[PDB]
Amino acid sequence: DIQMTQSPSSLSASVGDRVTITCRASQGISSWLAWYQQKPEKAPKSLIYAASSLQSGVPSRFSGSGSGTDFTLTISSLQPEDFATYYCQQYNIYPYTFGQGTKLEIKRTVAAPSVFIFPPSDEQLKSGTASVVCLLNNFYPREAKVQWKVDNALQSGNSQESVTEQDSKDSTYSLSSTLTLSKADYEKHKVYACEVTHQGLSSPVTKSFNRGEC
Amino acid sequence: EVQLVQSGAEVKKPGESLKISCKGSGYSFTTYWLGWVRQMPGKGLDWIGIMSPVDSDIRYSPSFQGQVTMSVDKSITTAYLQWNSLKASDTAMYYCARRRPGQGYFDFWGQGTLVTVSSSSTKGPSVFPLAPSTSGGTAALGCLVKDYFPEPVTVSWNSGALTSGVHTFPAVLQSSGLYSLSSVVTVPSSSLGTQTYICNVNHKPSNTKVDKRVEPKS
Repeated sequence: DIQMTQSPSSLSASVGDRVTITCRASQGISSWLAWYQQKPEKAPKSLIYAASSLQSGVPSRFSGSGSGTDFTLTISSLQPEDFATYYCQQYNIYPYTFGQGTKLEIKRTVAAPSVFIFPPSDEQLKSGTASVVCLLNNFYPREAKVQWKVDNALQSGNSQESVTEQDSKDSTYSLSSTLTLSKADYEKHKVYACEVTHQGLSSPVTKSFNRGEC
Repeated sequence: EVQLVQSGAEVKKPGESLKISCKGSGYSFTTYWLGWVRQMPGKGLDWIGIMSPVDSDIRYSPSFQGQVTMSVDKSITTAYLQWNSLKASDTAMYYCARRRPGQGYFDFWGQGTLVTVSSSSTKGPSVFPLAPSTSGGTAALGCLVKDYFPEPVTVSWNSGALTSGVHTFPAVLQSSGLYSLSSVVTVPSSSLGTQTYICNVNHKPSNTKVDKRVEPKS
């Protein structure tokens, strides 16, 4: 079967830039190439077929040149919603084949995180566990550092952390750092705090609470 | 108008058989070919094959030749993808898509059917409230969806009425082998007490449907 190799594997570009993904076939495929757009949590959308023809319904800012063995997909004026990974496909010979796709993320100005902390719920504690989650809301870039202190003592690998996909409108991230204990270990200590460091911050901001205080 | 609607996410144990469906409408079913594409978690797209609705004609890729079975039911304009014995390696998202005539690429896509093949027992989540905080500003509140298997779970706020500012984070796999995620929203502190916020958790596999009311503390 014909191997499709896209490149780069991923790239970052500011809004309003022109972006260019390339796609090369191990064998000649004429102009029988298509480009798809896949946004996170979504099914692929068809953009271009026969190398260069725009699919009925897709914005004029998408285009695709190339013939024979080398093809390229272009986005003239990059927009935030264009955050996605793009796949090319050959259909000159069975079996039809895709590339590995390339992730396009949006580059933007720095935005500081908004920090929130939630103590363990009363209900959860009855179930024998206690999870305290720290929320970093709407920040850029992605590189952020969370640190958990309990009774002022630094923590090592007692919290799992999760981050969203770039927001389709503001190219922003959010992440949740969850410190999980047993109700047992939870009762023993008093002060719970998470310290967030970020480029957008002139100095580390920390949100803290004292256990069992209404 | 052209629509490809697929059956719901499947959770199966290895050795079991599986049949997922794709219902076409808004076009002449017999005039267009239908195909399937698998996408394993985090990885790319794999062309499974393509088939005619009208007669026998089918075309599989090598990797899938004799590993799956495509078919169609012209009478209910539905197409199918089918395994005789699932393996854990089969878990992945499966899309059905329509082939544009005179070409070979896919016109329109189904929304996909998540397929999870595993021996780990299904477990329904537990849902706890993340409660917020002269006055005024921004308040954050959410819902902690703990210890469930497998993925996915679903979180809407106020039955879908509350959309913007909502963040449901990617599930995290804990050492217990169970999944945990959190869903949160930011709102004006003004609304705390006046508007009432409810998160709607739905973990299909365990028929778990929980509406949890998140109200301020004390």
